[PDB]
Amino acid sequence: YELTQPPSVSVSPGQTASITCSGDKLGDKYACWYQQKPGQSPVLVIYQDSKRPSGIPERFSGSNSGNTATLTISGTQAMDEADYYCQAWDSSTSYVVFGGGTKLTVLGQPKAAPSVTLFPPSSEELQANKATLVCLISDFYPGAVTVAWKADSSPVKAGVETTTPSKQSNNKYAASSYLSLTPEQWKSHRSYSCQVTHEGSTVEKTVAPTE
Amino acid sequence: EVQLVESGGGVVQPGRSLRLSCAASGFIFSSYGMYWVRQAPGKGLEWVAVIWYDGSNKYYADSVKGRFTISRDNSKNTLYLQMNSLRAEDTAVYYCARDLSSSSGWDDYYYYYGMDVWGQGTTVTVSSASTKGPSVFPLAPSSKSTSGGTAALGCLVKDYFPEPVTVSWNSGALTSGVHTFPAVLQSSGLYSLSSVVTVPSSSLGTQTYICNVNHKPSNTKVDKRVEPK
Amino acid sequence: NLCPFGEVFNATRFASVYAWNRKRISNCVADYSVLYNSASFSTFKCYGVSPTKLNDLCFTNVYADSFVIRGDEVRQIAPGQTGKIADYNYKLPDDFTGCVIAWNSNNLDSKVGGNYNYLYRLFRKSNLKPFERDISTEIYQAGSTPCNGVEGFNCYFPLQSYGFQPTNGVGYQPYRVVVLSFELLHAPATVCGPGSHHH
Ligand SMILES: *[C@@H]1O[C@H](CO)[C@@H](O)[C@H](O)[C@H]1NC(C)=O
Repeated sequence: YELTQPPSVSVSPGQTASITCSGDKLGDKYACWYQQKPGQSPVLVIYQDSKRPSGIPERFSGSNSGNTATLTISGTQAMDEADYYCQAWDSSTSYVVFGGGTKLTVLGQPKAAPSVTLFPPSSEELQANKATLVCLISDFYPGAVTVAWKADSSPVKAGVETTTPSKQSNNKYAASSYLSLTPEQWKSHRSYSCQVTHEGSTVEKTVAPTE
Repeated sequence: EVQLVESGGGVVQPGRSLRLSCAASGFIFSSYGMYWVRQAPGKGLEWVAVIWYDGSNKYYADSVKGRFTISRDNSKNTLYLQMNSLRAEDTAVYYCARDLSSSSGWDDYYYYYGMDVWGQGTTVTVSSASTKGPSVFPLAPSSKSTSGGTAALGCLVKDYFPEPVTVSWNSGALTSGVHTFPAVLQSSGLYSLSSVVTVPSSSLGTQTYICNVNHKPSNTKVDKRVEPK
Repeated sequence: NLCPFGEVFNATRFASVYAWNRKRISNCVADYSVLYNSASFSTFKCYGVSPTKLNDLCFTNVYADSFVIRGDEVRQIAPGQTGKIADYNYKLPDDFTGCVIAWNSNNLDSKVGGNYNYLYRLFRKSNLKPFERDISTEIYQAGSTPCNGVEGFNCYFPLQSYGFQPTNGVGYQPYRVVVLSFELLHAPATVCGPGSHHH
């Protein structure tokens, strides 16, 4: 048994936002909805399909019919930006089932393109017989970004680790990607390049062993 | 105040075992079904186990069936999770949670509704040893950082197994323009991160920039000056 | 030992359907033959199981829900029915594996002048889910204007009493019901028939 949610849902402040939750004969069970802000525990915002716990704002409503439960937030506000999970406890076997979650984003800012800075391996690290390229992406208000590494327009296969976007102090987001190389393969390509994609707009930055 | 407090997490080696506690206070604990739910880093909420108000009935998720044991001491207001044969994919924050429905005690009937009370969580990292301190390398500001209004410089903190690392600049004197990133977990099992500061291009001659790195668990402290060499 | 079915079926007092009583039965040898060989049961419908081969199988738990309704409402204690009872009092799931047992209790639950202890739920804002039970006495609002004290414009108390008199029609006489649900989890099977592999 699986409960399947939309991965992401964005909404302007004040607009109505809806998150769906689909499962087999879900109408025949009760659905719960939980809110989780970053680095906080979950909180119950809807239970018994539609009931709202004590102290939960009235703009949170919920429905469940057929195979679809729906969490609705009318007049969506900045402080509602969070991950939302649905959950169902099967009347049979007492088994609990969560949804995959939904990243509700409230657009309280204007779109900002990322600022990409590519660092070649430090000479200390080279003297230590390793080499790490560091691609730092900053100031992209829409959190989502995509990273791609290349050696001379040829796409790099492995040795890449990339962070998920994180809020900086100015409420914008930043991410980092690292490419590991032996100093041989560092020195043995003309250049390396980091390609960063943000809302359909791609920017790349390049370094060379010479420069 | 209704309160759930998890404890007993930590770093533990795979195949070993570990016992988590959850302390309840401010409600009649003996009258509520209780849950264990976990969240791996950057993943969703995973149900782990559930136990009846009196401990009679226990249900587990398939991923932990046969390996974990849920139990409660109603006299001591406590919920326990015994985790045995820990695999690496068990690394997660573990929450205890209370069901909002309460049994009056009279006839073995219980219907689970939402989980209205949650603890703050306890973190369980299951990794194969290698508790080392990091190597800190400077990320010098280059000539293409120089030609904007401002320029970027940073510290790479590489290869340190204990996740907790602390990074300041100039003993905390330098605060604005600074983003320290979350760490990546390399397949090697060791963590690695970067800290960066945006800074006026023309100040690269006058103002010195040192990054201070503190890795408590290995008792490591490193200061590294970032020059534009 | 012998499973305490005696205490459930021959129970001195029974529960109102709206507050149906559940007994979990565990850790005993269940002689189901003692039930289906008491030919005093007016209804004995089993779904998904054998009649007698239950006497050979083992289960993690056996749950016995029991209550009192009127005779013509017995047909509602079955999968996918509607009606006052199945909608507002005791709903069975569609995939129900287990047994419904009912018998006439006129000589025990009726009394000359009328018995008004056995209640049922008349009004509810929505249907019960399978194996759900509701015992709230919240004032039902059918009208538009809120009620907060006792009654006003369409503000009915949600429970109603059966009036069980010995001279009621057969359809309006009290029947005692017991619903056995069987649970076979991946854990020690504690409720076993005498003809099992275990003994
Ligand atoms: C209940 O009482 C009757 C009285 O004759 C008896 O025959 C029966 O075995 C008892 N036990 C059960 C489980 O009905």
